[PDB]
Amino acid sequence: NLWERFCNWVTSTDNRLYVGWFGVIMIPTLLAATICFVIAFIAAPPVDIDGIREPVSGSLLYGNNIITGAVVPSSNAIGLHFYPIWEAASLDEWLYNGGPYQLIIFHFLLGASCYMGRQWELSYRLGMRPWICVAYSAPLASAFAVFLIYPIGQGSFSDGMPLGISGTFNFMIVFQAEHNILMHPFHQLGVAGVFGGALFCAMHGSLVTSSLIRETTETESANYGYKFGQEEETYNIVAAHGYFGRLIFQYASFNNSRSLHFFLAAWPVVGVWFTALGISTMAFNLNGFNFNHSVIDAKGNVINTWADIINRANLGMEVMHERNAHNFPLDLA
Amino acid sequence: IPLWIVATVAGMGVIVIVGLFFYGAYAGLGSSL
Amino acid sequence: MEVNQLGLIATALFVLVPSVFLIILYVQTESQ
Amino acid sequence: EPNPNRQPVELNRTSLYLGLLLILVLALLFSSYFFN
Amino acid sequence: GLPWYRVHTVLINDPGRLIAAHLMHTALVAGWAGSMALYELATFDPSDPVLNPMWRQGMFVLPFMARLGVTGSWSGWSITGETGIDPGFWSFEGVALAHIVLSGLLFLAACWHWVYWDLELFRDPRTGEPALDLPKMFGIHLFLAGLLCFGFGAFHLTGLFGPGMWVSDPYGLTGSVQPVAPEWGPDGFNPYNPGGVVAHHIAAGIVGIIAGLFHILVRPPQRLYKALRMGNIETVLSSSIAAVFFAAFVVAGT
Amino acid sequence: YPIFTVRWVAVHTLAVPTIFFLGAIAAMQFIQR
Amino acid sequence: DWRVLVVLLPVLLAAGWAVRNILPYAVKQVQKLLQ
Amino acid sequence: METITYVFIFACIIALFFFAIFFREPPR
Amino acid sequence: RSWLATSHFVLAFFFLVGHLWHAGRARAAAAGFEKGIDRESEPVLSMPSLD
Amino acid sequence: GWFDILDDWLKRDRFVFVGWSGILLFPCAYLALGGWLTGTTFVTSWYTHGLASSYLEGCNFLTVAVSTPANSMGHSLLLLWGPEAQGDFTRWCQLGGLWTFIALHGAFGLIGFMLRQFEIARLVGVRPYNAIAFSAPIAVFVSVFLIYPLGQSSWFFAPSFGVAAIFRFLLFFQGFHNWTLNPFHMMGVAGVLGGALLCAIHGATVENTLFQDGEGASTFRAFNPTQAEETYSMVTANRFWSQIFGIAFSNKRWLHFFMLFVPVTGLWMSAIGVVGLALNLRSYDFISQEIRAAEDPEFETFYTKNLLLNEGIRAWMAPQDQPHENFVFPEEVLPRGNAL
Amino acid sequence: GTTGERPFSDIITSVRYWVIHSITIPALFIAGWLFVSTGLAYDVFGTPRPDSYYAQEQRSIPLVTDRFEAKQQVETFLEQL
Amino acid sequence: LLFFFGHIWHGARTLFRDVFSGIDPELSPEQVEWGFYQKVGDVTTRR
Amino acid sequence: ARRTWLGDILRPLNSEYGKVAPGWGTTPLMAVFMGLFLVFLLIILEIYNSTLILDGVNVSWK
Amino acid sequence: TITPSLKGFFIGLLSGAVVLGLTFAVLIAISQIDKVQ
Ligand code: CLA
Ligand code: CLA
Ligand code: CLA
Ligand code: CLA
Ligand SMILES: CC(C)=CCC/C(C)=C/CC/C(C)=C/CC/C(C)=C/CC/C(C)=C/CC/C(C)=C/CC/C(C)=C/CC/C(C)=C/CC/C(C)=C/CC1=CC(=O)C(C)=C(C)C1=O
Ligand SMILES: CCCCCCCCCCCCCCCC(=O)OC[C@H](COP(=O)(O)OC[C@@H](O)CO)OC(=O)CCCCCCCCCCCCCCC
Ligand SMILES: CCCCCCCCCCCCCCCC(=O)OC[C@H](COP(=O)(O)OC[C@@H](O)CO)OC(=O)CCCCCCCCCCCCCCC
Ligand SMILES: CC1=C(/C=C/C(C)=C/C=C/C(C)=C/C=C/C=C(C)/C=C/C=C(C)/C=C/C2=C(C)CCCC2(C)C)C(C)(C)CCC1
Ligand SMILES: CC1=C(/C=C/C(C)=C/C=C/C(C)=C/C=C/C=C(C)/C=C/C=C(C)/C=C/C2=C(C)CCCC2(C)C)C(C)(C)CCC1
Ligand SMILES: [Cl-]
Ligand SMILES: [Cl-]
Ligand SMILES: [Fe+3]
Repeated sequence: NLWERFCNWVTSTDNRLYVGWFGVIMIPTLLAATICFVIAFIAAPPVDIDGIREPVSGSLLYGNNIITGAVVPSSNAIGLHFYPIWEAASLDEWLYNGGPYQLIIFHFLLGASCYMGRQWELSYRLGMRPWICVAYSAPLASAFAVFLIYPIGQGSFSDGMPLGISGTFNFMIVFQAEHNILMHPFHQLGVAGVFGGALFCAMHGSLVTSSLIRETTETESANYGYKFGQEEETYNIVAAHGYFGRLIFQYASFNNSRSLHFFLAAWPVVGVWFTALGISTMAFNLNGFNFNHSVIDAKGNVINTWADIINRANLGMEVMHERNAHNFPLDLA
Repeated sequence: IPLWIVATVAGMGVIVIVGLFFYGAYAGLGSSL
Repeated sequence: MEVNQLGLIATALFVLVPSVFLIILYVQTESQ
Repeated sequence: EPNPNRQPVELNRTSLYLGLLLILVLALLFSSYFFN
Repeated sequence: GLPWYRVHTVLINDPGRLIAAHLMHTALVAGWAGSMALYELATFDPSDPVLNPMWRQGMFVLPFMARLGVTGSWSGWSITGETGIDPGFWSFEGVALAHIVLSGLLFLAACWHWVYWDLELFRDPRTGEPALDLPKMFGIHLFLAGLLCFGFGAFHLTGLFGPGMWVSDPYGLTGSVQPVAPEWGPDGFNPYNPGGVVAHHIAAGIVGIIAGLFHILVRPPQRLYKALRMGNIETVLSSSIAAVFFAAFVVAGT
Repeated sequence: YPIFTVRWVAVHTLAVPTIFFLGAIAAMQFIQR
Repeated sequence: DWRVLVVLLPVLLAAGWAVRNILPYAVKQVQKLLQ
Repeated sequence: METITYVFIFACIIALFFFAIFFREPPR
Repeated sequence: RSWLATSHFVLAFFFLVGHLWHAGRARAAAAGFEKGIDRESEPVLSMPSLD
Repeated sequence: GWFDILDDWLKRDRFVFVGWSGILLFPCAYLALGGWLTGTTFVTSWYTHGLASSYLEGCNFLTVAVSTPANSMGHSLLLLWGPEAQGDFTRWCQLGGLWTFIALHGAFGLIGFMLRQFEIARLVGVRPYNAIAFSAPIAVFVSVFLIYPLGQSSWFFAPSFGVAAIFRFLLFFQGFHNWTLNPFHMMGVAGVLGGALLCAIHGATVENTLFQDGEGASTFRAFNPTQAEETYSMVTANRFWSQIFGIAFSNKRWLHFFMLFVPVTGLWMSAIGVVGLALNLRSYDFISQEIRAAEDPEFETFYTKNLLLNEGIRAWMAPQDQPHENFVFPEEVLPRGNAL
Repeated sequence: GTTGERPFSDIITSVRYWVIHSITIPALFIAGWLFVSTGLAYDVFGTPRPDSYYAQEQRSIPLVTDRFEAKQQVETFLEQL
Repeated sequence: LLFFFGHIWHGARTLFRDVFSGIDPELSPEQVEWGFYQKVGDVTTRR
Repeated sequence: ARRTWLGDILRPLNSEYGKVAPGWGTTPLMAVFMGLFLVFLLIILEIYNSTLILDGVNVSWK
Repeated sequence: TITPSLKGFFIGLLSGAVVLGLTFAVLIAISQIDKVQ
């Protein structure tokens, strides 16, 4: 059958890159988002992100370098409305209002969601256990948080994270002004997740490199002591555990490789999950702890803490973000 | 003394003392009031 | 854009010199 | 008499690719500051 | 074969070629000093030390030649502003040409030591193997260091036989190279007292000479020779780097 | 088994003040301005 | 002042009380050590 | 001219991706 | 609304993780390798090499 | 000999190894940790900063800090017996003496810990790469807590030891140094986040390429630490990532070294850039952009927006974050957009 | 293997332990309490009491201005209360 | 700052040089087993 | 290896490779010098830091 | 002469010398009693 040949090739394990059914969506959507991103980063004209007819330049050809360049998010006048090309009277209007942003982020989110599914899929075709895709769900959820979830709760794709280095920082700063995310325990767990992951990654790598079993001379790389697919382990887990158990105390060390590797997966993934959830729940304006004026003296004078110093800085971001867009005294959008 | 009893009472001591700290956060010093 | 008149040569050499270093080393490996 | 302390040098294809990537990415990051 | 980041470990048991590579490094550093000063001379504007001094013009070596006495150019100006003064050979230009010639001489030296790496001097007489007696080498070099150090404070900075060093009023209004008398009181550990700098080099130079002599005569304790691997040249690189970063921090701070 | 060891000292320099500090922090919840 | 003795009192009592419950089991440890 | 340099570097990285994937050293 | 919106997004996200977890495991249990790879019949070792 | 007798006892196999490095490590670490705990519970910041900062004053775990000494102390070591406290424990606390106490005893503790990793590595028989990797934490601590304030006017502008105090530090560095724009911090982000990534992805890969060595559905039991065979399949994990991502590890030794390299390299890069910020040698601007924007009021990028935010931070937080400056900004000088 | 101390399990299980520690843990805890309830913690560490941050008509923060007579400056602040 | 790393690195290379191409292949598990020796790593201190 | 005129002259300076004094040798003396140097460095530092203030020592440009 | 800060300097010097002395005194004593076999 001809459809069975197609299905046999879509699902082949002999392809240099695995395609698969998730890939039948992934490949076109990612290619579309990638091509449009490259073109808009170089060439897009200014975009009126805040919907106040004050366009924001973001591309290289319009006076940006790699650091200041962005694909600018679509207009605040658009809000959450869907805005493909065909909804616009002309390419010129589409570029002015932020069209490439929606095109890119929606194709990308679709493409990365299917990337996750592709990971389950090839793993199933290979006889593997299936949960690598669960780990990749932590950055995917984070991407979902800042491109889709946070716009939904706020009410405009214009509050999505710009596709750009400086645009990203403009997102972090305005976010802290509005939601106090440093004082939110879900971002703190994210910090604990990436710092801890960095630490543990550093740790595991130094401990295994430390226990490598002598197989080479000095005039060559220790790496040539491992050959792709040997059945013998290349380091000495017992020596590494002997070392690290003495560094702290023995029961604070791992003697089970599977138990240690599970810990390596779980610590950053969980912490990133929570920090995705922190962006996703601050989207609905459940904000970080507010301790402003929390400590008071017996007369009633405010006794500042460091929280009140954080507030003075938050205030200064607040009254300067979107400096022309507010006509009324409360920041409700 | 069975450890599972020691585990439960210690944690129960932990939960009580933490609950007292969260309690104070709404009353007295640092309560905003 | 009024940029540094030496940024072009700086970037070009910053790429070129270590790249050629690596390329030199790789190709003389492959001939052994 | 030849010096006995000589040794051949080696950089394999993977190290070449990792190194070219390190330099290209560093250039891509630093060129903006160079151009200022 | 050797990885790229290990190419230079072929000098580890080759003292002749290690000397050659150290000579080439010294040639390149002195080559830089002459280059940098030539470049600065080709761009520095001397016509006003009040509002456009050297430190407004991005001059980096020029203040170090001035610090130790060089103040004038073969073309007639002085960094203080005085006209009709004669620097003689040791002008800014003369300092640079000396470093260029030094670099060339070191360059030729490195070529010789590289070709003639296999000198009987580097061999151990009873085993036949390349060997460097690093504890005695340290005594010799430490003795050399105290001598030059003593010599630098006693003759150069006193003015006894040299120019002195830059000194000035507390508001940097009227500075000049001047002979400086050692300060032997406690105020010689005041960083802002030039006399302390003279005293330091005389005293430390002497201490350096004594200690160098000690390290030339007394062999190291066996227990300290094993703990510090004193037969392994890499232990010297290690403590040497440590001493260099201790120095780097101090000069950054001052 | 021995009773006092290097561990003994280590657990008591952390633990003695911990319980002491938790006591002090306990009473702080009842401070009214 | 009086506050210091108010605070140290339990700890002194606790230490003494622990000293009394552990004393026979400690002097055997030290005796075992002296060898 | 800065644009041309930024785009040139990006393009060399893409070309590198291509060679690193399809003309990698085959693990045996 | 905030309280209800935020909680149910958390519950929803974790149940999607739950779906990915138990789905893949169900698929691997049915195929017979949810406990790991048989050393004596490793599938990749019988496929040809990508290059 | 007595030295060989003391070496025998220091290197005894106990529950908590001591070693020669312990004579430095334990008292300094214990005093750093004890000093932080002491101050966050009892010690104010009313005379140094005008801040409350202890449990005893009303602060919670997120707002307690051992705060930095007032700007007027300069870089004083602030020793207890030194000239500022003159041996008065009460006044030393009130003057910020716990800050230097913690930072200095902490600095020496970190030396002791790195020596500890050396000491244990040599006794046990392994290479010392764990201590090498710990250089990055030390480099970070030295640059941020010692060098950075040594560059500035005083220990005051070092980070105060506290959760929210650290957050303020982060925000000061955005408003004043524009630290996000610095490529040395960017390289740190990429090594921290790239480390998290390598940690997560290598753990998942091993757990999802395991061989079947037991019959239990919880697969942990199927490992014995004394076993000789690899517990997961490098061949299968290679094919998977080759076909998913394009490239895959094929050398287990290079893979684990790379896990050392990346986050260690990145922390060292962020230290370098902090060293630059000690001197206010910031990546604050791009000169080309400022020249365009000054001549063209219709030019607006995300870079120029961030600078408006930095200027708002500085004017709105400086009167209380830098109280030794007696700053008084009348309302009309404060930068602010419409309405807010 | 095992290093040689008594397992913590057998210790917090043994009756002798809780004979000793049902007194000591509460003693220190009560000790800590009294350290704050007597007001000693205020004077040892110099932390102001809720009525000792300002004088009855002052909003200026008592900031240390001088490095070397600082000890005396803090005490001139406490006197104005 | 950068040279302090060089000191650590070259320091380690000096003190640990006998194993910098990899730990001993024949290293006994008893060496790293707690309590087996009264002095860590010393083989002259068995119980 | 290669004998040269300057080689033969320098010969004895590179001829005690591995020679050590027995046992602890002069180590205790090295310690006393190490201790004095440390106390000395600590004085220099505290004078620059203005933790140690001595008469006639005014740490300033003046 | 001996300024107040110079008096403090010796206060600190002796304190540290006492601390390291008591430390090494007690550590040598423990090491003599509980030797190894
Ligand atoms: C022949 C000798 C000689 C002389 C007279 C000079 C003279 C000069 N050089 Mg040149 N130079 C020389 C050789 C010489 N150089 C060589 C061989 C090289 C190559 C390495 C250089 C490289 C060089 C550079 C890179 C620079 C100069 C510069 C200078 C000028 C400033 C010097 C200065 O401030 O030094 C200050 C020197 C020191 C502070 C030395 C400190 C040494 C530390 C403390 C050693 C510690 C270890 C020691 C053993 C301690 C133990 C002993 C102790 C107990 C006694 C000056 C005109 C500067 C200039 O302006 O150029 C245009 C400059 O930047 N030179
Ligand atoms: C490993 C142990 C250790 C280390 C490294 C440190 C290190 C430090 N402590 Mg800490 N400390 C320790 C243990 C330690 N402490 C212990 C156990 C305690 C509790 C008792 C304390 C209590 C403590 C306090 C209360 C303070 C410090 C402080 C300090 C700092 C100042 C030290 C100083 O000036 O010493 C100077 C003294 C020496 C270096 C001794 C030198 C000894 C050698 C052998 C020479 C001997 C000379 C001889 C006696 C002759 C004297 C001179 C005569 C000829 C006239 C420094 C960061 C201070 C601080 O952080 O302030 C902010 C501070 O206030 N420590
Ligand atoms: C994606 C977000 C992101 C990421 C990944 C990073 C990542 C990083 N930032 Mg950046 N930063 C960000 C956003 C981010 N930043 C933003 C938006 C800002 C505002 C502009 C800042 C502002 C900022 C500042 C102000 C600083 C950083 C620094 C850092 C580095 C900190 C590394 C570290 O572990 O320090 C942690 C500290 C250490 C590892 C020191 C050693 C600590 C010892 C080992 C602890 C031992 C504790 C002991 C056992 C007892 C504890 C007990 C107690 C808990 C009870 C790292 C490269 C720092 C830096 O560059 O330093 C060089 C720094 O100072 N960032
Ligand atoms: C005086 C200082 C000094 C000296 C003589 C050495 C010498 C050596 N080091 Mg060490 N090292 C030092 C400082 C020093 N190091 C410092 C400060 C660091 C931290 C940055 C290191 C970090 C370090 C590591 C991690 C390693 C060595 C290794 C080595 C050995 C082989 C190096 C080689 O073949 O490089 C060949 C280098 C190249 C082919 C190209 C390097 C190009 C660099 C990355 C950038 C260009 C620099 C530029 C040309 C000049 C800068 C000048 C100035 C800033 C100094 C060699 C014995 C290696 C070793 O142990 O081997 C067994 C090794 O792995 N070193
Ligand atoms: C001057 C004077 C008096 C001197 C006298 C000194 C003296 C003799 C004192 C004796 C008494 C004494 C010791 C008192 C001490 C007081 C005291 C307690 C001081 C300590 C103070 C202090 C701050 C201690 C901190 C302790 C500390 C750092 C605890 C760490 C807790 C912690 C974070 C643990 C995490 C560890 C962890 C989760 C590890 C797993 C993560 C991971 C990736 C591991 C990687 C890994 C693990 C393996 O397992 C193996 C196998 C491999 C491959 C591998 O990848
Ligand atoms: C049961 C609770 C689950 C909590 C959420 C999941 C935690 C682990 C998810 C990590 C996925 C990593 C990517 C692949 C990782 C991977 O491949 O895992 C593999 C590893 C081993 O798998 P096995 O096949 O042996 O076991 C899984 C099933 O087959 C059951 O046998 O899985 C586990 O051990 C799961 C442990 C469940 C118990 C988890 C409890 C831990 C969380 C505790 C709560 C923390 C809250 C923190 C609050 C601040
Ligand atoms: C669905 C298809 C998706 C395709 C995605 C794109 C794939 C491209 C991935 C990188 C390919 C290039 C790798 C070169 C280098 C290369 O070929 O690596 C090959 C190397 C193979 O390792 P081995 O273990 O075989 O090496 C063994 C010995 O040769 C070591 O000496 O892989 C790694 O080392 C993993 C770590 C590199 C991780 C690189 C991450 C790349 C992220 C990209 C960052 C750049 C951003 C640029 C933005 C403009
Ligand atoms: C890039 C860069 C860098 C680096 C730099 C360098 C490293 C440089 C080098 C430089 C150099 C390294 C220079 C040198 C030069 C040299 C020269 C210029 C020489 C000359 C010589 C001569 C001319 C000689 C001659 C002669 C002869 C040979 C024979 C004898 C006689 C005579 C004299 C004739 C850094 C880090 C800063 C960072 C930034 C950027
Ligand atoms: C300063 C100083 C000193 C020292 C002292 C000390 C050393 C102290 C210590 C102290 C201490 C040592 C303290 C402790 C404390 C502790 C605490 C206060 C704790 C708490 C805890 C908690 C609260 C918990 C929590 C939690 C967690 C974390 C986990 C789970 C969850 C929960 C929530 C349960 C001296 C006098 C020498 C000198 C002078 C200065
Ligand atoms: Cl904005
Ligand atoms: Cl509005
Ligand atoms: Fe691993």
